[PDB]
Parts: sequence; C-alpha cells; structure tokens
Amino acid sequence: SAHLQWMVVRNCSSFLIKRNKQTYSTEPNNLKARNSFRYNGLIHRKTVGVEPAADGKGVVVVMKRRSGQRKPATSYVRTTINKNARATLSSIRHMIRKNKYHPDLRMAAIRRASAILRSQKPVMV
Amino acid sequence: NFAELKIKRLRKKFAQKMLRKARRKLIYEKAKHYHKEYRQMYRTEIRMARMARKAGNFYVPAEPKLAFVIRIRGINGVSPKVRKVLQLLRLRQIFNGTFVKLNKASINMLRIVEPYIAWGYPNLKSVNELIYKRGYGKINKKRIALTDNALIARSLGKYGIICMEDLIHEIYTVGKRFKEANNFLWPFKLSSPRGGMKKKTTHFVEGEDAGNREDQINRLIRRMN
Amino acid sequence: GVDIRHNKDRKVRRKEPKSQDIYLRLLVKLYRFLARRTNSTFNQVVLKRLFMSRTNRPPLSLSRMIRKMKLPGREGKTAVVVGTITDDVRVQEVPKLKVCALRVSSRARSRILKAGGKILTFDQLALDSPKGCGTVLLSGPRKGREVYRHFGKAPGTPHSHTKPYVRSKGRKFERARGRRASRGYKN
Amino acid sequence: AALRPLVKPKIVKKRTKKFIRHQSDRYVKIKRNWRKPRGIDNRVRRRFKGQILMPNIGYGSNKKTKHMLPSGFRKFLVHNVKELEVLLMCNKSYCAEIAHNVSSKNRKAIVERAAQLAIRVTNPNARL
Amino acid sequence: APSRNGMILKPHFHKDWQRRVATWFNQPARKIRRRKARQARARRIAPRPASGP
Amino acid sequence: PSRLRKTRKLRGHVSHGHGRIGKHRKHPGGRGNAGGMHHHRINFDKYHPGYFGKVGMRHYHLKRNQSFCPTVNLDKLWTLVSEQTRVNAAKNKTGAAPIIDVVRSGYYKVLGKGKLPKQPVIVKAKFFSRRAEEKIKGVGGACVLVA
RNA sequence: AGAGGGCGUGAAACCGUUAAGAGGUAAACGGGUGGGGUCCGCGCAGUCCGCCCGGAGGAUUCAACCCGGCGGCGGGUCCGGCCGUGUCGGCGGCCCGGCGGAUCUUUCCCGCGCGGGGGACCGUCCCCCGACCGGCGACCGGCCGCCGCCGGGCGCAUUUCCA
RNA sequence: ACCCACCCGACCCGUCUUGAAACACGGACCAAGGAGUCUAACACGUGCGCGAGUCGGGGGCUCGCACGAAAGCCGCCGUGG
RNA sequence: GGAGCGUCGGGCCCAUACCCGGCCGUCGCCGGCAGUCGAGAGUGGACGGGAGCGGCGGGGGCGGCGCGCGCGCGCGCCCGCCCCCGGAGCCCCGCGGACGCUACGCCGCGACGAGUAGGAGGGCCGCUGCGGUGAGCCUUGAAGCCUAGGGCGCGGGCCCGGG
Ligand SMILES: [Mg+2]
Ligand SMILES: [Mg+2]
Ligand SMILES: [Mg+2]
Ligand SMILES: [Mg+2]
Ligand SMILES: [Mg+2]
Ligand SMILES: [Mg+2]
Ligand SMILES: [Mg+2]
Ligand SMILES: [Mg+2]
Ligand SMILES: [Mg+2]
Ligand SMILES: [Mg+2]
Ligand SMILES: [Mg+2]
Ligand SMILES: [Mg+2]
Ligand SMILES: [Mg+2]
Ligand SMILES: [Mg+2]
Ligand SMILES: [Mg+2]
Ligand SMILES: [Mg+2]
Ligand SMILES: [Mg+2]
Ligand SMILES: [Mg+2]
Ligand SMILES: [Mg+2]
Ligand SMILES: [Mg+2]
Ligand SMILES: [Mg+2]
Ligand SMILES: [Mg+2]
Ligand SMILES: [Mg+2]
Ligand SMILES: [Mg+2]
Repeated sequence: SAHLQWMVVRNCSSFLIKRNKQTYSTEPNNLKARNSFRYNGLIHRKTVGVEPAADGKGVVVVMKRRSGQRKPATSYVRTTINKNARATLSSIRHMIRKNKYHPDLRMAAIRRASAILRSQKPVMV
Repeated sequence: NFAELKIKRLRKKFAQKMLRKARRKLIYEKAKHYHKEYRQMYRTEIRMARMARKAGNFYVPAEPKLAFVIRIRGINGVSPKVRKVLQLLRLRQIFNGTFVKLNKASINMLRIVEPYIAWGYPNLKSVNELIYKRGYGKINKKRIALTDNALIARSLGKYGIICMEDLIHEIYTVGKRFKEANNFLWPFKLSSPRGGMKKKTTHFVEGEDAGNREDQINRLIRRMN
Repeated sequence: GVDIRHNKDRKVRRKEPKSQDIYLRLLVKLYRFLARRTNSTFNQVVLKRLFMSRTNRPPLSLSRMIRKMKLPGREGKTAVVVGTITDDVRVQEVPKLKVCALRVSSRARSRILKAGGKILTFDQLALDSPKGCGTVLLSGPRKGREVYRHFGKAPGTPHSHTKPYVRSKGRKFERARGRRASRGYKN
Repeated sequence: AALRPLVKPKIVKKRTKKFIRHQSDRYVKIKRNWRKPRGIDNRVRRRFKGQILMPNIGYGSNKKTKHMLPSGFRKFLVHNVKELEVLLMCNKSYCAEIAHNVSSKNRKAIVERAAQLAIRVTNPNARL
Repeated sequence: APSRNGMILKPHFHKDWQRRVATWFNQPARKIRRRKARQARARRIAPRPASGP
Repeated sequence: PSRLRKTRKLRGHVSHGHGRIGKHRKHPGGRGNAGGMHHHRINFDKYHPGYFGKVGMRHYHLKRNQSFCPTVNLDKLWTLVSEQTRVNAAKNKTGAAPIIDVVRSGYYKVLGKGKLPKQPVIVKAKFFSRRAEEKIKGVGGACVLVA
C-alpha cells in the first residue's frame, strides 16, 4: 500500500540525501524536499507537485490521476499557470481545496509556487 | 440541533463556573475556620497557664506531636543503620527537612540518629514558610510545585485535604491524615543557614548545632528558608 | 551528593522490537496507537507480546488451543495468540474456531479452514474488536524448550533434576562417581 | 545587503577553545586530537587542579543553536546545480556550501542559480 | 580451564592438522569434469543406455 | 563482521578487556580438560557428575543394525495412513477395520502412549507394547505380528 | 627543471636565512584577560527588508460574469457493462480439466501374482444467469456538483507590474 | 586562531603495586610497520524461514562458465544428522 | 596593651557542598501526538404524552447530588419557528482537520550526573576493498602536502579559503 513502501523507501532510496545532518529527498513531486511521510509524492494515491516551467515563464502543477496504478506514463497530469500571480496562488489553492485533493500539501505548495514566482524574475540590479 | 448544542455548551460552562465558585467559597470558609481554631488554641494554652499560676500549681504543656528534622551532615562516611534511618525519614541530601509526628518509635529513631540531624519542634509561621515558599508535592512520582489548589484537591481529594490551608492544618494539628500529607510532601530542599552555623559536629547542649532544638529550631528555619 | 543506588535506575524492558521486519513494525505502530489511546489493557498486552523475541513467544499447539477454547463460557469467543499456531497431528476432531495469530502453519490453516473456522490477522482483529471484546489471549508453553531442562539447580547436587550438558549420552560418558553409590557417592 | 536568516538567536558557547591532547606541547608525534587518558596514575585522568580539562557531555551547545554559523545559518555541502533546488524551501535557515572539487566553470553557474533562488552561499568569491 | 557449566569437550586438534587440511574448492570443477566424462561416455556408447548394464 | 566485534571497542584500552592485575597469560590452568581430580575437582563435581569411573559391561563389536528398533506411539497412529482411510470409517455396515502396516511406514515397535480414537484397526508391527495391545483390544482392534 | 641523468608529489625530526614578539626563578601547560601582528566580513550610512492598507505618478492586459472545447476530483436511486470477493442455484467442467490418494473394481485393455493405461470414489482447481452483504482504490461509457487550462465578448471607479 | 605580558594553579607519560613525580623500571627526536585474528566443538542470548517436523550434506539434471567456478531444480525431497 | 595561652560575643572569607536560574546528556512517566474540549469530574441525544416561572421541598453542615453570564433566547403574531457552522466565528469547532509527523520522528514534566579493573549501548568519527545508488566530482584541475585564514561538532574528526 503506502505505509509498506514507506517502510521500504525510508532508508534505502536513491533520492535520499544525508551529508551534514539534514536528510532531504530529491525526487520529483516532492515539494518542501523533506524525507517525511507527508512530503513524498511517489508513494501516495494523491500527489501534488509544483515545478517551474520549461520555457521559463509560469509554474507547472502536477496532479496524480488515481485512474491507474502500475502505469507511470498516465499516472500524472501537468498544467501550466502563467498569470498575474494572485490568480496563480488562488488557482493552486482552489485546486488543493475544492477538489478535496489531500489538503496537507496545500499551503506548502503555495509556498513553493510563490517561491518559483520570485525565482522567475530579475533578482539584482 | 446546533443552537441546542450551543445552549448545552453554555450550560456546561456555567456549571463549571458555579461549581468552581462554590469550591472557592469552601476554601475561604475553611481557611477562616482554621484561623479561628489557631486563635482558640493560642488563647487557651495561655488560659491554662494563667489558671495554673493563679493557684499554687503548674501547667505542664503537651509534648507537641509534630517535629521538623533537618539532616545537617552529608553522605560521606555514614553508618549503615544511621543511613537506613535517614533514608526512611527521607533525608538523602545535606539540608533536607521533613515534618515527623512524634511517638515512641519516632523519638527512638531520632535519638539514634542525633549526631547527623538538627530536629526541633517548629511553629505555625515556620510551617507557613515551609509550605508556601517550599511547597513541592509528589504527583505521579514527580516533584511538582504547588502553584494551585487543584493539585492537592486531585491528589488528596479522598482524604479531606483539598487545599494549602487543609494541608497546613493537618501538618500543624496532626490528625488521621498526617501519613498521607507527609507522603505527599516532598522532603524540603532547604538552603544553607544564612549567618553561619555555630558548630556542626557537636550537640546543641555542648555548643554545637546537632540534636534537639526543641524551641530554637525556628531561628534556624528562618535562616535556612 | 544523593544516595540513589543507580544499579536499577534503568529498566531493562523492551521499548521496540529488535527485528527490522516492516509488517511487524506496522503492527507495532497500530498497537502502539491503540495502547496509548484505548483504555483497554488487551492492546497493551498485545503490544508487549509483539515486542518479545522468537524464543520468548512460544509456538502454540492446535490441540492445546482446542483444549483451552472448549472451556465453559467462551462460546462465540476468539483466541488471540501473539505467536504461531502449530498443528498437532494427534488430535482427530476439531470444532469451529476463530483464531488470531501472527502466523499459522499450512497444515493447521488447512485443518481450521476445513473444519469451517476463521483465521484473522491482527489488523483484522483490530478492525473487528478494537478494545479486544470477545477475546481470550493465549500463549504457548514458555518452559517447553529443551534449554530450560539444563537450568535451575546445578547437577552433581542432591535433590536436583537438571540435565547435564553431555555431548553424547550412553553408558560410559556419565552414570559413574557422582551418580553411583558404589563409585564413591551419589546425589 | 546580504541574505538574512529567519531568526537570529544569540549563539552562546560554553567553551570556544580546543581540547588539546595531553603532552602534545611536549611531543611532536602527539597530535592535538583528543585521546582520553587511561593510565593508572594520570593527573588529567583523575582531574587534578589547573590542568587540561576533559571533554564531557556538559560542554554541549544548545539544540536550537547547534551546528549554527555565526551568521545564523547551517551549512549544507552542495556539488552541482541540481542540489541547489534541495535548499529551495530552506533558504531562511540553511545555506549552500560549494565543494572543493567543483571546477570554476560550473561554480559560477551554481552561484548565479543560488542568487536566482535566493539561497546564501558562504563562498561565492573563491575561484573566478 | 573449563568453567561454569559447559560440555566436557574432546576436540581432536592435537596433531599437525593444518598441513593436512583438505580444502574442497576443487569440487564444482570436479562436478564439471564428471559431467563431461559422463557425456563423453554417453556419446561413445551411442545406442546403449548411458547408465550402464 | 569484524566491524561489530568486541576488538573494535577495546582500542585505546590497555589490557583489552582481560584485566590489569592478573594479565591474560597463555594457559593459567592447564590445557584443555587438565586436572580432573585436582584443582578443577569442584567444577567436575558440581557440573559433570559421573565423569570418572567404569560402569557396565563392554560390548566390543557393537552395531546399531541389531538394536535398531524405532518406536511409534498410538497417539500418532492415523498419521501414517492417509486421511480418506479414516474418512471412510464407521460406515459400509461392516466394521471396515483398516490395516495400518507400521513396518511399511518405518517403525518396528508400537508403544502405548496417548489416546486412541474409537475405530477398529489391524496394526501389523514386529513388536508390541502390552499397554498398546490393551488399548487396541479395548478399542476393538487386533494386533498382528510380522517378521 | 618551482620536472636538470638516484630527477613524479616532496611531510615530520633537524639546519640556515628573513620578519615579528620576548628573555635572571630550566623549558613547556590549564583557567581568566590585556596588548601587538597576518588574514576574513563590512562600510565614503548597513540601517535589512517580507506581507496588508492610504495617497499622488504612470501601464499593458485581463480577472468579476457568459460562450465553445479539453483535462481532473467527488458521488447518488448504484444508471448500464466488464471486473472482483463471501454464500446460495445448475453438481452443472467431473468424459466437451489436469494432478494426488495406504478407498474399490484384476465386471476392463496391453506388456508378462506384477507394472502402466482405462472405470467409479474422495481431495485440490473452473463454467452460466439471478439475489443479499461489504461496489470493495480492479476498470470504463453516460448524468450531476466542483476545480484547472485554451480562444472570444468583457475599455477601465474593476485588473495587475516600476518607483 | 600566531606571539608576548600579568594573577592563580600546575612535579613526566606508560606499567608492577596497598602506595610513583620518584634516588623503581621503558623512553634523544621523527616517518612507516606493529599486537585479540581464522577453523572446529559447544553453551547462552538475538534476527529469519518452516514447523513435529526441519535441513539438502554428498551427488545428479540444466549453459556453451563474461558476469560463474554463481544461480535454478530433484518418484535421489530424505540415505543420513 | 599579642599576631601567645584559656573561656567567649558580633561582623566577615570561600569548595565542584546547599538554594534559585540557563544549557547538555541519561533514566523514569501504564508519558502526549494517526488528530479534541476537557481540568477534585461526577454524559450527549433522537422518541410518545401533559404542558410550565416553574423548576428534586435532602446536613450553622460550613462542601462536592446541582444553581442564578439564560432553561421560554429572540422574532412574526394567544400560536408557530427553537434553521445549516463552504461557515457559531470561537480558547475549541463531536463537519475535514498541522506550520509541529525522517512515528527508528516530534513534544511535555520529574529526578540524577565521580570512577580504575570490567561490562553494555550510540557514532551523520576515521582506513581499505566490494554489490547497489548520486543524469555524483574532475586537466576551466583528482588524490596527497603546507597554512599567521573562516568555521562546525562536548569529542572522535569534518567542511571551506589561499599556495
Ligand atoms: Mg567525613
Ligand atoms: Mg555511578
Ligand atoms: Mg545496573
Ligand atoms: Mg593510583
Ligand atoms: Mg552410477
Ligand atoms: Mg575502562
Ligand atoms: Mg597488562
Ligand atoms: Mg574480558
Ligand atoms: Mg587470570
Ligand atoms: Mg615535476
Ligand atoms: Mg611517476
Ligand atoms: Mg605522470
Ligand atoms: Mg623531486
Ligand atoms: Mg607480579
Ligand atoms: Mg591495584
Ligand atoms: Mg613495593
Ligand atoms: Mg607514575
Ligand atoms: Mg626517593
Ligand atoms: Mg621490572
Ligand atoms: Mg634509558
Ligand atoms: Mg602507523
Ligand atoms: Mg559458557
Ligand atoms: Mg538461538
Ligand atoms: Mg549423531
């Protein structure tokens, strides 16, 4: 299920990273990058991921589909939000709120989305 | 449904508030009665002494049922029997104090551990400082400070002692709950006596500080508390 | 300086199972939560016996399970064993059972499912009765191991019935001086 | 301006000197790395007055300020650009540390990517 | 010196056994050699049974 | 794993866990089982009784082929035969009474430990116990010898 | 050759020179400081900003709301079908299924009382529709509620960016 | 963190010992090597699989061996412990 | 005319000893957290009838089994509503429920902390080689070495800056 493969993955995963007292996890769809049971997108039935766009403008949001397990090609769906950033935070908030789609990732996905928003601008003079 | 649950919640909050005010009034009136009993006792002892002196008589006062014992010598170089009696009287450090009721067994234990303790018969204000300033109780085997009457009311609610005033009244006027009150009280970690000790090693009769301070224990309690 | 004898300040009981098996650790997590939430002592005893070792949870036999469950009063009752259920081939008839265990052997499982009983696991037992109602908690023979035949009072000593550590029993390896009244002394 | 941490506590340290090994002043083969004295008659072992002190557990720093830099961050050793997105949600409390074996060609890419992601690097001006 | 309740053991290691240790690392190659000799014998006697009489 | 052995935790310790006053010398009390009657006598008395002395006769050319007599109890008797044989029992209006060949199963003597279920049998064995024969004739079976 | 024919890198013990400090209780060390140096981090003020709100400067578009399409979540009388388990029905596959048996039959066959293949029996694994309990995260096609994305109508008290 | 100055403390480490700074022993200094290992028999505790059974030793069948002298299997699945 | 001797009175000095406070570690808590109102703890609510400012007519006991921050509150008009939190808006939300959850984790109290010979546990201390793993590092400079630089860890040691 989920706790079983968490008990497997929690110490011998390829994305696990020790080295100087913090244990992170570097897989895709792991926002906040923690090696925790809340923040792991590979295991759970419902998965929210926040990534920057490939073109450089906008934020892609990855939603796990639930329509098929054992099928990683159709397991996720990607959408692209490139708007005036208040509608971006509100749209991702409505995605995780109104769809009842695992609300523990909600505010943390808002954090990662708006940090990517501050990333995709000229930073210095 | 929801308005009914709202009115039920307000009823429960009002019930808790009214019961808390009733217990508060109980504590106030029992403290007033304890004040009246203390004034009664301090009056009637002087009354007995005056009516004994009016004729050709003498009022021998009662041996007081309560003593306060302080271990004044440390743990290094201690006899096995004396160490056993000190750990039965809960005196494991230097400068610990306990309230001990008096009978033949207690007097014989204190007289066989005389050279390591200073014990005397304390006073009401001495009990007041030792319980208010040094109020530490044993709740779930933990040395918890007595910052509320609810702690004593939860621990000794089945013994009739539900407040600081009930505990002080039991300890001072020793009754049938002195064992439970003394087991509730952690042994008092008192500080070093301000002003210096006279002499630790010899007895109070020969100029030392060990032994029986049966009236002079109160000055040492004021110095150590 | 305070005079605490620090020899027994650390209680040497089990806090977690020493094994690294993940199904047992998930059962441990579930009964941890049931122990520190439910007011029943059944979940605490189940958690404490999931903590123990393999030589400390003994295998429970099927005929002793039939014996202890045909006691009066325990009709409609389930038998919760925190070890293994082993089959006895020397019992003939077996009634309907409701057995909860970590592991049941194949012959005992076939015998119970042929008699018409039910074999639950511990997660199914927690879904059925979370407080442990309708349960009888059993355990196998603790002193039944051969290792306890060598323990206790020493051999070569009167009124002692301890099996000595002999590499091969026979006529001339023991039963001589120390066991014969003719050869010096016996005990 | 620089990159400020989330909270700036007053880092208190119970001892800031090094626990040197006994007779390392006298001998060159005796290094400064601590070895506990285990002799039957050793001044340092049985703790006489006015000597070197042994490292006990009592010198332990506070858990809120353990492994903390004087700036207010905690180090994280970073080799490549892909390891910079690890500290993307930790930039207010953790800082990147570029390794020694990283070349100067991609070190500039790591520094500019951390500047885009608003992550403090404790050594940006090293190679150039 | 035996102590505190063990077996009264008699190990047979009082000779020069380390000169006469017979290590068995040959034996999978020996199984291969026996297999090759058995297949060569079976190819030698071509209509005859491979086990023998 | 020498990583987990005790010699790693004893680096820095002088006597290596073997004592400062009495050092780990080579053989302090002799080699092997030395000193039977002397200086290990208390050990050889309170932990190995009967270790010294002769008892019993000597059988020079002994072999286990003559004394091989494997024993089976009556409590495990229907285990040697398949389960449908006792399914097809107490039926057919006959008193079917199946035959349990014990030598075919691999035992010679049938002992009398345990409870036997009420079903007639023909136990063919080389040797019998008297208590086993009493239990079989009390159930209603028959003990048949075989060589 | 800062790799020069015992020459890849070239540590420590030891020696020479330069710079700095010091020097009559042998030198050296621990705790607490002070002073002088070599470097590091600022700084021609570093007051660092992250949100929300008010005001005077600007501005491209769109959100509010509808239309069309796509994708996703949740679900009802369980809407219709597959799928799926627990029981019941046809004992129906049992010969249009193999295996195993220390249950019978040599009413049979073959190779000569035996072995194999048949015949019943038992146990183990399957076919068709219908009902109930959990429709069970093992899947769809319609229906409803909601969310997100794309293209238009949305001309400016709304909307968002620089100071 | 480099050096110097002051106040207080401060005898040279390891070992034999009841007791070492010892007028007890080893010891100029530095670099490298350097001392509880391996097999068998046991005993106890622990981890795992199966369970009145368990184990395949040895051998045989599959691949010509890169990985391999690995792995898989056995009317030998029990001759035997 | 003690800085000597004997009996003494005030004040004063400090040990790692005692008291209070800060931090670290160990042990104990039937410890708390997979998500709720609840602090001497001694309930909630459908459902049928009468209907009510009435309510259970119990110890100068000095109190918990009970009363005046409501129980018929308010609105429309004597009768009815007495409603849902996609939101009563609250020190508690029985409607889903972390920022706090590597549950081998996090958090809250209480006590304790000497040590040879010895025993046990944890090492994200260190060396070498192997099976996986890092879309790992590297002639735009690996290992090694030096360092009067920045540091971290109680410590074993480790990460950078320069040559
Ligand atoms: Mg003393
Ligand atoms: Mg100790
Ligand atoms: Mg102990
Ligand atoms: Mg000594
Ligand atoms: Mg052959
Ligand atoms: Mg030691
Ligand atoms: Mg030695
Ligand atoms: Mg040892
Ligand atoms: Mg010895
Ligand atoms: Mg060169
Ligand atoms: Mg070379
Ligand atoms: Mg070269
Ligand atoms: Mg050279
Ligand atoms: Mg000697
Ligand atoms: Mg000694
Ligand atoms: Mg001597
Ligand atoms: Mg010495
Ligand atoms: Mg001398
Ligand atoms: Mg000598
Ligand atoms: Mg010499
Ligand atoms: Mg070396
Ligand atoms: Mg032993
Ligand atoms: Mg074992
Ligand atoms: Mg044998």
